[PDB]
Amino acid sequence: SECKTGNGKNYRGTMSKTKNGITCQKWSSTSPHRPRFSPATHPSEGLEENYCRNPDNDPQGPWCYTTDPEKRYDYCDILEC
Ligand SMILES: O=c1cc([C@H]2CCN[C@@H](Cc3ccccc3)C2)o[nH]1
Repeated sequence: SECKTGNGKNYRGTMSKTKNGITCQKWSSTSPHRPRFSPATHPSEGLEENYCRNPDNDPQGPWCYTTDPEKRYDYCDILEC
C-alpha cells in the first residue's frame, strides 16, 4: 500500500524521499552511510531499492538512510491509511 498504519512497521509503499525531499540511499549501498539494517541481514523488512521503511520499530515511523553524507537518516512523509 502507499499508505501506513501506526508506526508503519509493516509499510511496503514506494516513498523514496525524506520529508526534506532528499533522495533516500539504497538499503543495498554503503555510501555515504553504512547501514545497520540492510537486505542481507533483514530479508523480511522489505529493504528494497531506496524505499522508506521502519526495520527498527521507530515510533516516529518509516525512514531511510539519506544520500546527504551529513544526514545519516531521516523520516519520510507517508500518507496515513
Ligand atoms: O543505523 C541507524 C539507524 C538510525 C536511526 C533510524 C531511525 N530510528 C532511530 C531510532 C533512534 C533515535 C534516537 C536515538 C536512538 C535511536 C535510529 O541510526 N542509525
